[PDB]
Amino acid sequence: ESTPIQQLLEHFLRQLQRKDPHGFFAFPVTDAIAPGYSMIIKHPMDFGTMKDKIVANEYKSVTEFKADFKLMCDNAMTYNRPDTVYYKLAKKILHAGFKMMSKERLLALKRSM
Ligand SMILES: CC(=O)c1cc(-c2cc(C(=O)NC3CC3)ccc2C)c2ncccn12
Repeated sequence: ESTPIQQLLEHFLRQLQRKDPHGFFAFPVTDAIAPGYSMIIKHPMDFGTMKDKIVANEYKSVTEFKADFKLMCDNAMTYNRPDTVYYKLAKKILHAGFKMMSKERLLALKRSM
């Protein structure tokens, strides 16, 4: 049993995860691999958490999903230095997400529904 919003959100999530083939954004960051992480990042987010929220139907809208996506990227851009693979990849993901879930993109989608 799934719903149209769940299917749409699963599509966006799958498209974004394709940009992170190594799964750096797939699971929560621990302090053991990222020293100090929990002291600097107060609201952690990752793709796996987002997938669980989709499954539990916790997102009422694409706006709420976008907010978690944005948090995940902002966290990575705040914690990691600009030279790192994690920072760079966060910028890539974020740009892809802005393109995919922009207001004009969502308008065109609404037109077709
Ligand atoms: C998003 C973020 O800030 C982040 C993600 C990771 C991460 C890395 C690996 C890994 O396999 N790394 C080896 C290739 C070098 C696995 C799982 C995670 C969560 C990470 N590690 C250190 C500092 C920041 N991060």
